Amino acid sequence: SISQQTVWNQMATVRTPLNFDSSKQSFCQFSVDLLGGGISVDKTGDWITLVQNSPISNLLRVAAWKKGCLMVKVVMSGNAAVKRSDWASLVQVFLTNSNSTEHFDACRWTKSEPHSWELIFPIEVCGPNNGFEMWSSEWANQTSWHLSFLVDNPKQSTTFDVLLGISQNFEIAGNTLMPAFSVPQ
Amino acid sequence: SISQQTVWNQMATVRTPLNFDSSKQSFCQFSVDLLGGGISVDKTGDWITLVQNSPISNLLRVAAWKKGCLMVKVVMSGNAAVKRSDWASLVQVFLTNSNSTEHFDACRWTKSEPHSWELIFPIEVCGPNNGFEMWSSEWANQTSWHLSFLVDNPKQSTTFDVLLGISQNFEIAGNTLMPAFSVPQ
Amino acid sequence: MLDLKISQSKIALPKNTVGGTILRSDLLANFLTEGNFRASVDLQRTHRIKGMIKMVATVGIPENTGIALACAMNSSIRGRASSDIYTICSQDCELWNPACTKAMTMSFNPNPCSDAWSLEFLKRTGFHCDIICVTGWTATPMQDVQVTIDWFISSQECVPRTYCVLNPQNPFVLNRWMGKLTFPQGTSRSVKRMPLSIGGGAGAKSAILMNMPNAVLSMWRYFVGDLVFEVSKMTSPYIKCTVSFFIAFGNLADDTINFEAFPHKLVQFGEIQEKVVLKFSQEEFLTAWSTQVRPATTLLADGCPYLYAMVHDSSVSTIPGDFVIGVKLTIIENMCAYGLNPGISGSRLLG
Amino acid sequence: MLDLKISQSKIALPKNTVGGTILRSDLLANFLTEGNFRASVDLQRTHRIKGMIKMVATVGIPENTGIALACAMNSSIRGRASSDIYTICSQDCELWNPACTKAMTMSFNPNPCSDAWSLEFLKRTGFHCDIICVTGWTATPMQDVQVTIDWFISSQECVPRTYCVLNPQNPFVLNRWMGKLTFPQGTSRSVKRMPLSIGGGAGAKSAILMNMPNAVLSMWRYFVGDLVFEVSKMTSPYIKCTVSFFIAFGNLADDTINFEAFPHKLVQFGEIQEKVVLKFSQEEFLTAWSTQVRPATTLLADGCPYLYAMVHDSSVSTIPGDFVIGVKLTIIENMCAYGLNPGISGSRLLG
Amino acid sequence: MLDLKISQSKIALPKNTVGGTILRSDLLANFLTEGNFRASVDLQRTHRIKGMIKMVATVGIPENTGIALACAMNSSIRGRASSDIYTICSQDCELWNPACTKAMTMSFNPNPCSDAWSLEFLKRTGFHCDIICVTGWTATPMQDVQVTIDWFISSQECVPRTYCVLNPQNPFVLNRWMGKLTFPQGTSRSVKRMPLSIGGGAGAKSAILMNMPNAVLSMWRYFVGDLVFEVSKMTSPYIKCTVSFFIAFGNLADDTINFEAFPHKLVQFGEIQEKVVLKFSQEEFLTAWSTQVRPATTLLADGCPYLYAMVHDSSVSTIPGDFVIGVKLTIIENMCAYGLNPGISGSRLLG
Repeated sequence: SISQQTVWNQMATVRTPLNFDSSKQSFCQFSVDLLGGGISVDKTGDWITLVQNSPISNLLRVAAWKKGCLMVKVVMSGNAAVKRSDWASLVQVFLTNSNSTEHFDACRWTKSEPHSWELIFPIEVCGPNNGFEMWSSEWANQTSWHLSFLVDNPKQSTTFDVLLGISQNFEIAGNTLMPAFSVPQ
Repeated sequence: SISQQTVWNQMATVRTPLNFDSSKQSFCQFSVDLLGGGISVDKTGDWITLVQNSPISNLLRVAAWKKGCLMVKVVMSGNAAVKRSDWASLVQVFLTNSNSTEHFDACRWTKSEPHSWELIFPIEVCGPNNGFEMWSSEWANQTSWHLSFLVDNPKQSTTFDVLLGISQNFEIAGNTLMPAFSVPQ
Repeated sequence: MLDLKISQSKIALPKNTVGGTILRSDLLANFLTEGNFRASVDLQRTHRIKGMIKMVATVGIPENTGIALACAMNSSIRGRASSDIYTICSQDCELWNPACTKAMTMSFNPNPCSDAWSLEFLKRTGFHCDIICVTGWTATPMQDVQVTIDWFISSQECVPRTYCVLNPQNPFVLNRWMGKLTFPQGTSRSVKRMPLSIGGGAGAKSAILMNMPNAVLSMWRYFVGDLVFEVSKMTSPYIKCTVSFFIAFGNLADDTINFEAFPHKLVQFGEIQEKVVLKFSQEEFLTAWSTQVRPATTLLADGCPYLYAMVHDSSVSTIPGDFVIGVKLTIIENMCAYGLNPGISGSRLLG
Repeated sequence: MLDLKISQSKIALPKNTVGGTILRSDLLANFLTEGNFRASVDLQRTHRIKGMIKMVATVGIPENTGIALACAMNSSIRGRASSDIYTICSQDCELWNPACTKAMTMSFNPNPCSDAWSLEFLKRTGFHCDIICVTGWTATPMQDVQVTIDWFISSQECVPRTYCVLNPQNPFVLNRWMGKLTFPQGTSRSVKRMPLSIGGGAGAKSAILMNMPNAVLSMWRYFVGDLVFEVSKMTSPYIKCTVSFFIAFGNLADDTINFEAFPHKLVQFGEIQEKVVLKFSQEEFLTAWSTQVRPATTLLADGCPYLYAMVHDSSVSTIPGDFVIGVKLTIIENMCAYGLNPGISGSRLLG
Repeated sequence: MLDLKISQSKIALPKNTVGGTILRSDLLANFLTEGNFRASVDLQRTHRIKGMIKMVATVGIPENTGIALACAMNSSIRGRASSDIYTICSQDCELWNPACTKAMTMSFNPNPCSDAWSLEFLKRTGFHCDIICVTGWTATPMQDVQVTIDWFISSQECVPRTYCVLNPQNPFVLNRWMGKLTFPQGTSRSVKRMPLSIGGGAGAKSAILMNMPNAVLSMWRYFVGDLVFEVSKMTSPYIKCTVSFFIAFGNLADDTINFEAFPHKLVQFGEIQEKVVLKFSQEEFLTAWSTQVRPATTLLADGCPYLYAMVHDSSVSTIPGDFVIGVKLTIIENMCAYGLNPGISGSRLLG
């Protein structure tokens, strides 16, 4: 077994739109497709999003059949300029296998600590093939795992980092042909 | 097995620059090379840094090949004069094997508790030799473990103490010739 | 066979094909659905099939020309996926030179997770097939050429091939393309250096190419093993050249006289011979080395080993063209890896 | 041998060398690369070597003079590292007096983590070698001297030597320099007191010198064991002196008459004899003692034992010079340690 | 091998080389001294070596071209010695065509008088090595070529080869070049006649060429034996021709219809085949014949037998060039000689 302590992999960094307009609406929304490797955002402003080409981020996007556990860690780094007494923001997190609203939530959290918080939880991939699941395959009407955020007051809860940790039992099979991954610079 | 409860060793104490100028920039940065034993700082002001010549601090700097676990504890002692209601500071912590930006993070945290906080986590040294790793050796393009801090509002989150705890399985081999370690006074 | 024949595809090979050229890229299900042969409606009216898919490709060309074709199978595809030999060859892919091999065979299991497949499964899953020209014609034919592929359901049962990321099997099947090496005609040494810090994928322009088995190796921090390389002659059998292979570090000068004082392997191909399998055991490596080195790293500062390739005597022929060979690291035996890799951004470009 | 010879270095020893003088300090790889001998290109074209490195140093000087040389091997070096006998002698180091020993040998494993090394490994790792004069000439030679070192790849396999910090092995290899003791000619007792609270390194000016094995012992709070000391004659065989060794506490007066009522060892060297190994068993210690005592602690308030050394009869000669001996605690057998040490700042200076 | 490798030479072969061209002619000691390989300082620091010298030459060229190279070893050399294939090939010499043979090997004993050699012996004795092109390119390559020679000390012991002039051994090693035969493309018979009165050396212009074994045979007056000939294809494998060999007298006309009513041998080479060994036993000769005939002697007045060679069918190809073969009388078995030879002045020119 290969292993090392405290070594996770960066997957995404989502920065709230800088030009968010409180006047039109109070919150904003984004969603990270954990297994597919994509980030979806609001038309609420100009989001700054990034999927790091870390080893796990690369592996997941290219692994056709997946199976097993993964560890998820979300770190929210907010606006340090707000005095603690003025904190008036909260973010709701949802775990769903699909982005369709016809699907109920696998889990749900609401975090409101001032300036920063952290959220760690495991996800497990179970599919029809041999316990193996292919990302959103039309085949057995397969699915994925999406982590969605509803950020109430994007100016305080400004930044989100998503890290993934691979488990001792994660197992994959087959290769998905993908176009080249862009390297910033 | 030699062992005793609650006996860690002091490794470093980093005090934020007293003459930090909020006007130029809001945060400041420093980095501690856990295995190499060095502290790096900003040109943001006059930092007061110190590596204690504790038994573990001495051992690490002089041990050529290392392997095994170490326990890390970071204690932030801040500015007690700030009323809790006015706390508006946070510090981001990063664990990386190198200082180069081309390297992704092994882990990441963001702490914002008023006045003081504590962070404890383990690190593990795995190298190519026989599981043994030499500090930043050009040999198998070896590396180290660096703990980096981005301190937003250095006037509130003012002090940082780093303690290391040796594990029952930590093992070393060979000696690295070093120049004398300075003893304050 | 005849009765288990399910389809037949005819791939066009223009006399001016160049290399990097995609002859045909489609859904495997579509190649398996051309023509009405004995087992055709069976392929379509059967819910589970345990035999592997077998294909037989034929086309012969004279010895005074050459061309390298590759036929690659991949579980799925997303978007405008890369068709580079590196990206497409990690699952089930055979590379051949019709000047040496006039009929090529390949059997594979379309469902690596288990032991059976379906035609529906192939369609809804997106199983892909790319037939590309890796190296163009050494000398162009008189007319346009055509490759005929016969498809069969084999009697050979399907066997799974899965990867446990933090628990590699032995041997570890990597199938990583190391590059396409060209040795121009002349008395030049043409020293080639392929780095063994193969983690992080293949470099592209401000991008990286990636395939699954290479992605799992990138998960580990350090590694060693007996490396097995498969060397293929991708040019006409008329361009002769003796290539010398050995392990060494990046910092040696091209003109190092006693390069061959190191343990090495001399390779000369016979007219009709096209493949050679080199195997470098762990006795060549003192310790494990980095899985990834940062791309900007110089030959002088690289502390990881390299697979060197150079001309032992000279590259000679009576027709024009460079001597070209393709190198593929197929498997790693008795591998040994250490630690988990946080990752380094980007990677160097292959040959 | 001849065939396994890889190099030969010639170290210069000026007739006016003094002690603390560095004869040569370089990368081991550079000493191993001087001259073209039988196994030289093998050393350079071989990826793994299992035999230990063996060296043979020769130089003879007459009995009416003396000088102590030390040849030390260390895994790596950072910066302007200390070259003091204490810092450099913990890994693999041999100390010799050419007046007694005209040819010295030493074999070592450059890679304590495993059982093989490489010349590349030696270069990229920074394996270091220091040849220093620990004590200068008792009487200066007529002309300048030179020491020739022949290097070989031994047939003796390499064996690892690793330290599990919280689980010492038995014996524990310490190799700590206790000091250089000088007994001036005359009828003086010249009482010497070397403290056994050896943790924390060696004192320097507003600094501490440190080596790995001494650093691991400093990790523990209390310890005991059978202590083995290696005493070396670093002066000419013409300066005679009987030294008396025993264990006692710091608070005894120099003139204590019955010092020798305690269990002690009398040491007299023969002309050509230069080393003596003393062994003080645990029967000499009632309990474990502090690994570190705060430096400012007085002889009167020290509750830890001391290794005493004094002149039994007198230091006499017909040529000028003090009788000088070097003491090194090589190993600790059946050691026993208690608790973890938070640490005390600084340490006392050695002899 | 690797460890017993002592040197490596790279010989240049220009695309326009012609034949009779000396690629390199030097002291063997100089070829054995190029580059620093495993056994190099051993070669230089060892007083006696019993293993034979082994060389491995490599270079491959396509089948639609050809060239004949010869690598020859001789004990010594005086003055501006002849480099003709005849003079240089009597001791230890191998002739090869890279179009058929892509790697050639040869082992020899530099000291025929005994069983050991020295590098000093090679230098002070003048042991010589000539690498010459015997026949130029059938078709010129695209670029310049290069032949790489690896030199080794073999594990095969050296064995002497001496000649007792008035007491020949059986077999008698002659190694006499009989000529280079060319058969131009067409339906011509191109009858060739090589005389068997081989004494007196090879003719030159108002001179004679001579080598040792041919000189000892010239000492005898009459001789017979089973003659063994080694026939080599010195042209491209694309020029086909069936050659017919037989023994007959000089006075037969080229158009003698039933030449093949005599016992003969038909030779056809396969693409990659380059050598054929013909053996004519004593049943072909009624009695011994003159060792030397006076040069001016006509075909009609020659009473000694001849080795005839003629085209059986035709010399044909699609590329230009004559079919060329080289004939060498290697050994004579069960030889029988009579009387001592006073000598005749001069000799006829070979092919």
